[PDB]
Parts: sequence; C-alpha cells; structure tokens
Amino acid sequence: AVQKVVVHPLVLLSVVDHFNRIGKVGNQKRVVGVLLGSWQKKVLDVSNSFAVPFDEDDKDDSVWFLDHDYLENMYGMFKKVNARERIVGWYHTGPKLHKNDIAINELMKRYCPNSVLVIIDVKPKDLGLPTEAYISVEEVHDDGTPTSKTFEHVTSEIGAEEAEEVGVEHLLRDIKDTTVGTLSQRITNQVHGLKGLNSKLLDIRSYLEKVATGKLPINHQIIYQLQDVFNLLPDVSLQEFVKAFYLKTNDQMVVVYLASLIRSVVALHNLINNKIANRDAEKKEG
Amino acid sequence: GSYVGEVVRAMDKKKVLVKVHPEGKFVVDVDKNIDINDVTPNCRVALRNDSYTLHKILP
Amino acid sequence: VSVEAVDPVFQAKMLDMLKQTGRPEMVVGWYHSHPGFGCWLSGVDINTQQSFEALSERAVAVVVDPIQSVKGKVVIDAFRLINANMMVLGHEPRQTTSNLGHLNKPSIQALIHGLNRHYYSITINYRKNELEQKMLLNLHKKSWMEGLTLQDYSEHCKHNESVVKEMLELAKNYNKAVEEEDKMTPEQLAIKNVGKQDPKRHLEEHVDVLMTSNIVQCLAAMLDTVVFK
Amino acid sequence: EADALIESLCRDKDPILRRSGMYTVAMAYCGSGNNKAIRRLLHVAVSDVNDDVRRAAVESLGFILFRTPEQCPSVVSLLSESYNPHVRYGAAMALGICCAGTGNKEAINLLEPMTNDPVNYVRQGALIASALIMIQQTEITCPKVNQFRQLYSKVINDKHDDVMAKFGAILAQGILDAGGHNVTISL
Amino acid sequence: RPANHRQLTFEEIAKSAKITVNEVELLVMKALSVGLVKGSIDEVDKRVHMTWVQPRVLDLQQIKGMKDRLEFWCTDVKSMEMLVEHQAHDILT
Amino acid sequence: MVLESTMVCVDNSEYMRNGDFLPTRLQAQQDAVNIVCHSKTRSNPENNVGLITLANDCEVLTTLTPDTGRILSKLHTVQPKGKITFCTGIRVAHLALKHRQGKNHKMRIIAFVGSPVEDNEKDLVKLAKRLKKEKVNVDIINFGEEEVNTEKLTAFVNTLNGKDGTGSHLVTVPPGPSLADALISSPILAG
Repeated sequence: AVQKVVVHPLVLLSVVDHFNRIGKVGNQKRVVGVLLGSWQKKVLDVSNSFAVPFDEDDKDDSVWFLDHDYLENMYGMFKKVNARERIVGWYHTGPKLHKNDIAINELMKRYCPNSVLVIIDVKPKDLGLPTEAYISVEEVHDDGTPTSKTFEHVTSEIGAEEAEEVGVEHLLRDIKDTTVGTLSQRITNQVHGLKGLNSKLLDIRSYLEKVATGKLPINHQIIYQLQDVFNLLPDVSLQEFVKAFYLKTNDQMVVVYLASLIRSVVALHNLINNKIANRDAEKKEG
Repeated sequence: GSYVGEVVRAMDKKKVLVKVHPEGKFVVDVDKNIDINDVTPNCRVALRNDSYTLHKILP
Repeated sequence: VSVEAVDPVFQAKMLDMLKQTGRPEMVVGWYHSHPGFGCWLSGVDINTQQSFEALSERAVAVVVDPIQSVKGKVVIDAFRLINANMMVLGHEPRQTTSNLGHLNKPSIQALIHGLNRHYYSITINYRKNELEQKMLLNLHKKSWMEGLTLQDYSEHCKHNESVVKEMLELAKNYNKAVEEEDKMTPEQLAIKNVGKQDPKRHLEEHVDVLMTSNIVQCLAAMLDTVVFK
Repeated sequence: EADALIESLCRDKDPILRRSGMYTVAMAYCGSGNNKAIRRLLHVAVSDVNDDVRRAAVESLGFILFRTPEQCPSVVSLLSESYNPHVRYGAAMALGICCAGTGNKEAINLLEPMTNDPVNYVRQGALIASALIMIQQTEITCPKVNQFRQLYSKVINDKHDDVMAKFGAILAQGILDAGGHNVTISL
Repeated sequence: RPANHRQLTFEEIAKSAKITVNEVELLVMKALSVGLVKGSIDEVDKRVHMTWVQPRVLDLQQIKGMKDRLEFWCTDVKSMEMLVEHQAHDILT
Repeated sequence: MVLESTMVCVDNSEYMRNGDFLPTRLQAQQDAVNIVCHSKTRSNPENNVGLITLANDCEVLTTLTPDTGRILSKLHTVQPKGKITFCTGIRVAHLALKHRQGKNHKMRIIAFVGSPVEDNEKDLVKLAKRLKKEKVNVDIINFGEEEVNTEKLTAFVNTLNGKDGTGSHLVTVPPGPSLADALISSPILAG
C-alpha cells in the first residue's frame, strides 16, 4: 500500500528532547512519543510530534500505560493550531521490539488508523540509519501459523523541508555539502567497505549464532531466498566482462588524454609568467 | 538594491531636496563623507533607497 | 497578535499539561513573526510587551522572519524594551562590550538605528551537546548518505558507461569550444602582454571539468572492488 | 608531565575548555622548549570551526616563543590578515606579546595594514599591539611618528569611530603614558 | 554445484531420468514451463546451463558452505577495506 | 478535604448477567460507581477517577480526572467479553498511580470482582506483599460466588492489610436481592 515514508529531523530532535526532559531518574526506557504526520498522500510525511508519559513494569512486559485524554488534548490543541497534519503512528526509542509492542501498537491501530512504528536508538552510535518504518499489518503465513500483526520494514528517507535545512546548516558549520570531485567522493570511497563490512559482520555473526543456537521460526523460509540470491553471484568468470573492462579502461584512456592535455594547457600561463614577470621586475629593479 | 536620486535644487540648510520616482521628492541630508556643494543640481545621482544618502554623481 | 489573543485559561491549561509532563518551566518570553515590513515592533507589540513584562523582568521578545530572509542565512534577533525613565541617564548600562561588535550585524539603515530609540536588542548564542551533535551530525550525513550506502555507487559507476559518457563528450565540447578561443589568445599574448581585459579565465573551469572527469577514475577502482568481491 | 592531560582535554567537546588546553599549555611550555605544541596550536587555529580557540590560539605561541623576537612575526605574517577577524585579532595579541619590550620593527611595519580595516576588533587590538612596542623608544633611533599620529588621531576621530574601538584607543594611549615613562615591562 | 563450472550437460539429466536425448528438450521445456527455473542455454552442441531455482527445503551442507563462502566474502571485503584504507587514509583522510 | 485518587476495576465476564442475582448487576455496580463518584464529588470535587476492567487486555477507559460526566458515558459500551485477569489488573492501576497530576492525592484502589480468582496463593502473597510494600489503600469488593467467598482471600487480605489503625477494609457481600450499593455503603469507604 505505502512504499516509503519521509521523516523530518524535527521529531528526532524531539527525541533529543526525549533524552533532555528525563530529569535523571534511572529509568531511561523506550519512551513513546505520539508520531504525527501525513498519511494523506501515498508517501508518509512526518512533520512534527509530541510525547506522552509511558510506563511499563520491571518484570512484566505486558503492563503498559498510555492516555487517551492527553492524546485528544495535545492532538486537539495541535489540530487547533494546525489541522493540516493528523495522527498517524508512533515510535519507541528502544533498540528492541518487545512482545508488548503489538498491544501498545494496538491502541493506536484502534483510535488512529493503521499506525506506523519507528524503531530508533537511545544512543546514536549506530553508523546505519537510526529510523526504520515498520508497517503494522497482519500477513498470512505459508507454514499455517495463525495470522498475527507483523512488522515489515518500509524503506525510509530523512528529509528536511526548507527552513530545517537552513537552521541545521547554521547550527553545524562542520558538515560540508555535496562537493563532487576528490573529497566527498573519495571519503565515501574510503569508509564504504567498512559500511558494508559492519553491516554484514554485524549481521552474519549473531545470525550464525541463531543458526546453531536458534529455533522458534526465525523466518526459516527467507533463508532459502536469502542464500539463493546470495548464490546468484557465483564468482563470475569475467570472460564476457573482459571487454567491459576494455570499455571502462578505454573511457579511462579518455580521462588520461583529457587530464594530460588539459593540465598541459594549464602549464602555459605558468611557464610564461614564471620568466616574463621575474626577469622584467628584475631588470627594472636596478 | 538602491534608488536613483535626481537633485533638481540644492538647499542651503544642508538638507537637499531631491526629485525621486513618483510619491518621492524626499528632502534629506545625504551622507557625511560627501560634501553638498559638489552635488550639482539638475543632475542625476546615486541614492540609497531607505537611508537616502548619496553615493556619486552620474551622467 | 494582541493581549486579547492570549487566552489565559488556554495558556495556563497547556502550561499545566506541560507540568504533568516533564516540563516544570515558566514562560521566559513571547515571540511572533513580522513578515515583510521588517523585524521591528509595533505599538500593539510594545504595549502587550509592556503588559507581559510586568511579571518577568527580562521578558524576551523574538521576531522570526524567513519571508525576506534568504535560505543562506537564518538571521534572527531577540529584542528588548528600555525603561522610559532611563532617558535622563545613559541608555544601556551594559557591561562587557565585546560582543557588541557581533551585535552590529543588524545594521540595516532604517530599522535598527532608524527605530533603536526606546527599543534595543540583545545578543544570541547557542548550545549544542554531543548527542545533538552526533545525532544531528550522523543524522545529516546519513541524510546525505544511503541506507546500506553501497547502493548508489555502482549505479553511477555504470552511468559512467551509460549517461556520463554523454557528459564526457559534452565536457570535451566545452573544452574544445574554449580551445577555439585559446587558439586566438597567443596572438594577443604575442602583441600586448600589459594589462588584463578579459574577466574569463579559461583555467579553473577546465580544472573543474577534469575533477568531474576523474569520477571515471575514482569509480573504476570501485568497479574493481565490486568485481573482486 | 601534563602532556596526556592537555592532549586528553584537547579532544574535549567543550570549546571553552578547548581554549583552556591552549591557555594551560602555554605556562607549562614557556621558553620554546617544545616544537610540538606549535603544531596543534596552529592546527586548531586553522582547523577548528569555532573562533574562540582560534583567537585563543597564538598567544600561547607567543608565550613559548618570547625568546626570539625575530622568528615570530614572519610566521604570524599570514595571520596578520587572516580569513576571519578573530585570527586577525589574536594575531594582534601575538604581535603584542612577542614584540613587547623590544625594538623589532617587523611587528611595527605590519601595523599599517592593521590600523585600517572595516572590523573594529583588528582596529582595537591594532592599537593595543601598537601600544606594547612603542613604549621605551626614542624617535631618533626609529621612525615612530606615523604610529604616534595614528595613535593620536583616534581621540579626535572618536566621533566617527566605533565605541569599543576608541576604548582600546585611549586605553592604548595610557600605555605609553604608563608611570610617566619611567616604568616599563619585561618578559 | 554452487560454482566451478556451473554449466552442465544432458547426460547427467538423462542418466538421472533414464530418458532418451530426444525427450530432454521436452523435459527442459517443461522445466521452463513450470517456471521454477529461468535458465536458458546458449549451446549449439548439447549443454545444460542453469540459473535461479529455489532451495525451499533445507541443506545443512549449504548451511555450512553458506557460513564458508559467507565468512570468506566477509574477510575478503574486510581485507580489501583495510588494504585500500591503510595507505588511503594516510594520504587522503 | 480528602485528597486522594480513586481506581476501580470492573468485571466484564458473562458471570454478571446470571439470572440468580440482580438483573444485570453490572448496571447496579455501575450505579454504585455513580453514587460513590458523586459522593466523593460532594466530599472533595477535585478527586480524580480512572476506569479500567479486569479482562485479558485491560484498557484505560478514562484517564483519572474529576470530570465524571463523560465517565458516565464510558461506563456504557462495556464489551462483556473474557473472564478475569487478576495480576495485571493490580499492576495496571498501582503503577499507573504515578502518572497522576496532583501528587498530594493519596493512593486508593478498589476492584469489583465478579469471577473466581485464577491466581494461586503464591501469587496472592507476591501481590499482597507487593501492595503492602508500596502502601496503597486497597479495598477488595467481591461480587458473587461459586465456591466460598473468602478462604484464601481472607489471609490474602490480612497479609495485604498493614496499618491496623484506620487501614484498608474488606468488602464481602453475601447473596441477597438487596443491592450492592447500600451494602458497600455500609463501611466507611463510602463516607
């Protein structure tokens, strides 16, 4: 139904506010904020949000505390100031999906429409994207297991509208822009193998742990498509792709003649001015 | 940007009446680094659009 | 904007709903927008300011105006009310006059000193902690990076073979299209050599053309890594 | 001793304490016993985005390099007209302290661009740096009339100059007047 | 066979199926007619080249070979990342 | 006056429409909620009342507020499903007391029990120790019976009840065509 979402950095900055207004208690749970956004277009667009006092129990996961009156009052006053945005979904800032989150989700599946869930991180030490849109849908399973609410990842992008760019860019003065050429290309080309390395190494090690030490339907079926597509690249023999390397290598030779020739043209004013300025300022110096 | 002043008459109180684009005719002292007597009347000048200080004489 | 616009039971109602959440903070000021006609404050503004400063002695007033503010700079200023009985003495007895060199950045030649009497301003600095810094930083770098990040690499590596070859030929067309101009230049340099009349430089553009041309070289090794493993 | 302390506190998130590593690393390292700290003082001077450590930078460089008057202004020469006004102003502090009590004209001949700029910072600390060198100096040795008269023209130019610039102007004028020429300073 | 001459021939198929070579074209046409396989063989002299099919059941030898080529791919990508990055960070950063 | 919060836990099983007792005594205890909430309103109108059931998936029907006018509405659409859940019925109110606005409002939770308790005595002593720990005034109101009313519920109360001077009271109602209303108005908890 929905292919992608758009989450503005304002709400994650309000998750910085989630970690601001704590007051140092010793709890630091997955504090839930009431996500607001635009379900109106087929794409989901988050503008802003707020948060609600939410408590679980230490031992019991299934005890969870929300408010309808706080939702209708904060959403009521927010709709009074801006009715162009409505309720859409929610989020917890914990790294882990609890068992209770189907029931916590179910309250906003009832009163709000089909609500989206966002897992983000309490400490932004993850190099990966912190935000993951998990659609709250029940899907029919091939094994015959009974149908339950299933959180499939909807792909996400983090974009800012107009002024959030200006304010963020004014606050940083540290980030550099697009800046094609040597640096912004070559830095992605520096850390890029580390970026698939920590992804893959972060996945296949504990994945391999859940191979031998795991049960309880880990989606054993998607391992077959998984390993299948992984064996759709069986270390290509390159024999047809040799001429492709002649092609990129011949384009490389074009970059050779352009670099050599054009830099050699830049040598002109250099190797004129080096003589004609120095010897004339010298010969009229005395 | 800034406007285009045209002085038609210089006033002796160092408050030069300058003919401006319609709804203009804004009498003002121009900037202190430029003298008044150099600004010849019936000639076009360079004037700021709010502060009404002269930049230079124009042909 | 008015003192009548301030609904006090709605104000204190939302305030108390913030109090039952994690916000036990008093109001520190009231702000608004003044689009188009400049950031200064009208008589309604100065009078409801005069009423709302009876409780808080500081009573900060801020005007955001992105309407004529460009997307390059987000210049905003917080404004102040002087006391009318301070007109006999010197105006602002503010110590530590270092930052006022930064406070002469509002130097528009009508509004600031055109309206600065009875009506002054205050400096603005920020704060950013490391969670905002690295969360917003990796948030913004990730806002310029990809998901698994290896995704759009081979795309442009192979648009070097599909699309950028056209931009390489057009690049050679702007190059050669300048070379027909630099064909005529050594006669000029073979005549005058004194003074420079052309604002066109012909060099740094072609350096940039080479920098865009080196994407082929930088992504060829990327193709070598993908072909490797 | 404090090398791991100050290098540890140099990676601080706090810009104030990042300045304080430099202010601290001055008095441990005075006497130019360290060609090490100049690397990271200049490296934080150019590299950092916040100008607090950047105008706070080169004063420790003067505090270590006070032994030689000659070697300082040649390597603050680019910093005389820097990118921002703040490295210009801290450079005016550095030429203020490295050349204080001396007669080196290599700071003095650089003041004539320093005395005229749209920024009141470099105009103020231009007069502050000008105040620290001309003390205990006779005219018959060295041609100082230019900086005498530009030092004198500000208290008549106080009508059309900045309010903080004139503060460092007449405040700089007391430095020649200090003690009725009898007392001075020495590093 | 995961790699190392993925290409095969009709003699193992017909030896698996005790069928003649007249019917193996009908057999691979039926196999493509189901749609579990996408493999199209560009041979003139008779060959059986294959593409995608779904494993769908289990294989512990492909669990272990999965760990083998998977870990191998991981240490190769790590090896090239360290390899480029060691001199690369020191000259570019 | 009396500054305290009131929490009620209501039965939604089908055991509340049984034709032996009152004709859907769900309505009768709903009117008991009406007379105790209006009586607390007459004593101290700023007392806040929250509303929740004892089902498997308990739902805060109304957040704690002194406005009982819409609580009158939320007492309807009762959804008569499920049987009982005891433990998270306790935990869903006693820890939800910490979200309250007035922190000077003392802790009082009652419960309307119309089903036999599914929890063993081992959980009864963990929860009775749990509530005697955090020191909440807990009045246990037990409607209907299949077995005897209080056998382990007695020692559940006595181990739940500390503070012998003016502590909590236990409500045990016998069978009777008389109402639940004036019969639970007989202790000091209504007053």
